[PDB]
Amino acid sequence: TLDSFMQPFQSTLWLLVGLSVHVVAVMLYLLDRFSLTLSSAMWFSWGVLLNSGIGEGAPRSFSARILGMVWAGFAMIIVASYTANLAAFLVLDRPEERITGINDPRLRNPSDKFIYATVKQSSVDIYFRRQVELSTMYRHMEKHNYESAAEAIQAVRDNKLHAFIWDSAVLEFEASQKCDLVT
Amino acid sequence: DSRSNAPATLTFENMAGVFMLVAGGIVAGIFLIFIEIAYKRHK
Amino acid sequence: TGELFFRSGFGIGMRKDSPWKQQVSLSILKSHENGFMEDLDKTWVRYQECDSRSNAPATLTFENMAGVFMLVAGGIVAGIFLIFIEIAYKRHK
Amino acid sequence: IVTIHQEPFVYVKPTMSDGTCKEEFTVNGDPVKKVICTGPNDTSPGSPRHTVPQCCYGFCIDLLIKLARTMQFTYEVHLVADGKFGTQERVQNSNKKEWNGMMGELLSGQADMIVAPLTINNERAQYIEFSKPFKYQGLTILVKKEIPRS
Amino acid sequence: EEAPFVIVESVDPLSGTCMRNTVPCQKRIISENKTDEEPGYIKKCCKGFCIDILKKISKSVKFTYDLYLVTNGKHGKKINGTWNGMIGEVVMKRAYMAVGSLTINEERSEVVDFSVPFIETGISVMVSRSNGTVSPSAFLEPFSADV
Amino acid sequence: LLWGLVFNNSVPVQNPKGTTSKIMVSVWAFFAVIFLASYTANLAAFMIQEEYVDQVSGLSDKKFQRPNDFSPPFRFGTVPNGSTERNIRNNYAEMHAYMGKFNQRGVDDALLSLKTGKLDAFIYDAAVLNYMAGRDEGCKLVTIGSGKVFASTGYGIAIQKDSGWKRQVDLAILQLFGDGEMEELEALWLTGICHNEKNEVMSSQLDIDNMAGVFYMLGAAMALSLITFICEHLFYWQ
Amino acid sequence: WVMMFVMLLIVSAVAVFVFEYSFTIGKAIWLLWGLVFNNSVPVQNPKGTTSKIMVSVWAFFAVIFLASYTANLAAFMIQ
Ligand SMILES: *[C@@H]1O[C@H](CO)[C@@H](O[C@@H]2O[C@H](CO)[C@@H](O)[C@H](O)[C@H]2NC(C)=O)[C@H](O)[C@H]1NC(C)=O
Ligand SMILES: *[C@@H]1O[C@H](CO)[C@@H](O)[C@H](O)[C@H]1NC(C)=O
Ligand SMILES: N[C@@H](CCC(=O)O)C(=O)O
Repeated sequence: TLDSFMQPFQSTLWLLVGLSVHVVAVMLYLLDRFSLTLSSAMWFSWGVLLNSGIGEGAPRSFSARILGMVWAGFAMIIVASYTANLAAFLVLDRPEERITGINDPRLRNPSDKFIYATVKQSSVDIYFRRQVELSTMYRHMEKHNYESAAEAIQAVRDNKLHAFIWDSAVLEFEASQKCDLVT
Repeated sequence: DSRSNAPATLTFENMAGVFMLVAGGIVAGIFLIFIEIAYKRHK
Repeated sequence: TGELFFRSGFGIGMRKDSPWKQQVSLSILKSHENGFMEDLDKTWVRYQECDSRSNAPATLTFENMAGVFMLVAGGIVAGIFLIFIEIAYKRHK
Repeated sequence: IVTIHQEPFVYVKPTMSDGTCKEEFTVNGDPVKKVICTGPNDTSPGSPRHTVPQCCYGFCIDLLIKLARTMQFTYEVHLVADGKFGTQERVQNSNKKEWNGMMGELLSGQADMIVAPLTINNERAQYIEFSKPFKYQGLTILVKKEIPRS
Repeated sequence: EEAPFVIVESVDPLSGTCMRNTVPCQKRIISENKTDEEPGYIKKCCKGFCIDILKKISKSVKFTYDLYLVTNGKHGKKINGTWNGMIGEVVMKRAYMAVGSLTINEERSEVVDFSVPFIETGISVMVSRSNGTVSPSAFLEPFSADV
Repeated sequence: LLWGLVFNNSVPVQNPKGTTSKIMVSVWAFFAVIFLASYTANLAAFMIQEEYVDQVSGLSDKKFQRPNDFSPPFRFGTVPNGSTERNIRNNYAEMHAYMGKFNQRGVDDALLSLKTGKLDAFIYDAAVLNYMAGRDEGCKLVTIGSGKVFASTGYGIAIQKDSGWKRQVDLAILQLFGDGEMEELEALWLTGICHNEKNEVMSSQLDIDNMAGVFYMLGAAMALSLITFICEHLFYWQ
Repeated sequence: WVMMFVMLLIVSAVAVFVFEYSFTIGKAIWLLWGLVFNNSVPVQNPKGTTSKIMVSVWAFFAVIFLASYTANLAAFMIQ
């Protein structure tokens, strides 16, 4: 969603930094006449954060010559944290799950919120209705099987089926021509 | 082609929000430059 | 490295015809519900002196990037050895 | 009582020249409870077959004191001779079989209890009585890690 | 009944019995209030983690059994000197043994006789993982004050 | 000039004269480019390999003993008529009453209340909560720390007192433990989906909670600057 | 690149228009091109309130554009 201005920093941080720039600006003005012009304080305090050369104002008093050095050091930390935080978005993503195969907990213990089936009268049916460790998976699969391999793939596209078990020679061909499925 | 990391290059509309800021500031600035021009006449 | 297998606990071995075999099992279960075996665990078994990790983000130290400090000093000493040559350059050339 | 040398459970340190065990405190200034152990010498009971008093303290030593105060009995802890936990073997190729270590010393009559991290299995449960488990753990593998190079 | 240990379901409406790899369990139902209803039970199917252990025990040591469900209370509680649930049923002898998620404790070990434990448990606290993290000095995590 | 040149040259500065000045500043400028580039890279590595922390430390925390001394009080409770309630009642009275004024009715209702913000913590058995944390729509729910019990115990079979089948049942259970059937049973029934390695959730706020150190440093710096100012003023006045 | 170059030319034209209220188009385009590739090149700044605000808003554009480029490039080298 690339919220350029709102993604790295929160809405409360953009307003706190924008208000602190005026605190240091007027402070340099008070530190000059007590030992710069109303306009010098405005650019010089903004000429270090925005990284632009505007004006020729500089603190002459020794008391203001140290506030400016910490002011300069505060802008580098924000920019360094801005780039470092933005680099965390494009490298770290949400942990996906995706069925690990036939030994997945969602298939060994089926429920009413995950549906998976195959084509009826094929050699996938014979493989499941023959072993006794696959007895609990066959009963849940028998009540959802389809008629052909062209109707079950469309069901996955319309979000009415969850998983479809078929030959790898055919399922790796639809995953290459239809960019919205994966094996 | 499929992938898992999929390094995506940012497009024009991807970062179009930053382009809007310069244009907005420039139009407000003339609407503000005229006020600034009138500021030197009245004040 | 790895997970746990053959999970069995420790016990107190006593002979079959022992009169004390009933009063010991009623004292271990009582010391697990009042917090008696967690003082014995945090005193002998749980002061973890050296922390482990996998990523281990390491902060760079002085000697870690000491090669960059050497460059400024080297240039400065060569520069005076070169500033004298530069001073003599203005006299001879 | 019979114990075995285990670092997280039973510490075995020699006595001083006086005969008692030196005092020691923890990080919070409370005294550590020790007891007078009596087992084999430093190396082994093979050539120097003699016993010398030692000092015992650890996780399984302060637990026996709590049982001795609640059940109101007296104890006399000593160390196993051969230094093994216990297994059933064959003796001189005979029809009978026997145990060794801490498991063969209790059945012989030389002991009454076993306060040690002894694993509850099926082979040992057919001859003795174990109580409720006082520590849940398992088996794992210990290896040596590598050093990274930047 | 528990979530991972004892799962209760219904019989097959086609044949009127339970599927395979399960155990037929029978719970009683009381509907009438003004009059006392004759003993009438239903037929359910029980399975899970403890049921397989019970099957293996019954295959190891030869004996027969007939499961059923508790209806008096839950796991066991002592109310005014009387135990409810599975603890109370074993105590007034209608049950012989109780299997499920019964934890060994000192108060129950004086009226019954527990067996070796087959799984470890205890007390824990579950909280929802918030979107926050811990990084108060992330700007000081780089080069220390020496450099 | 030499202080500005290493924090991104931004401040207006004047450069020296002659060959000597120019070469000294150029070598110092190369120092600045390398020092600044490795700082951003190291900081990026720390944010990518960071790690979260638990909210509480256990049942002996200040939030469980003194709930009224904070923000709107912490909400925790359990289901009565069990063993955990009997354990809490004998060890903590005020906490028992406070958690009993927040009673529940089941595990699913407790999970719903925890997901809908109606509850902050739920105390129940260890295996049940581990199973509920390892089997969830997403991985929002978690256990404090990394999985830890406070009252170690186990599940057993309740038989009548002074029976003859207890020894046989114990021997059969130990034989099943020694053969390896418990591992198969736990892999078949006690498997999980969530609870993987605790990586970063890729936080997207960096709010005032994390960025308070720079503001504290700026406050200390301006306070020290004002102190030096008043000290120099008092010294010049005398 | 061209989408920002056209806006660069637009900003240059706006600065030329503001100059009515020695600042030619060459120095303008030079400053406005240097300001986004790390200001390094010696440049001269304009005068008055209008010039200063136009350059400051353009300078904020440069900081955001440059920071997301290094971050995106780092993501490509890591994956
Ligand atoms: C815990 O046990 C108590 C029994 O003391 C249950 O309280 C009763 O709840 C039932 C169900 O509505 C009522 O019919 C009774 O009249 C209640 N009796 C009393 C004395 O309050 C309580 O519901 C149980 N709680 C849980 C969560 O199982
Ligand atoms: C408790 O004691 C007996 C039953 O155990 C009964 O007579 C008495 O009325 C009960 N009282 C209460 C308050 O439950
Ligand atoms: N296992 C408990 C019930 C569940 C719990 O309290 O966590 C009992 O039998 O009392």
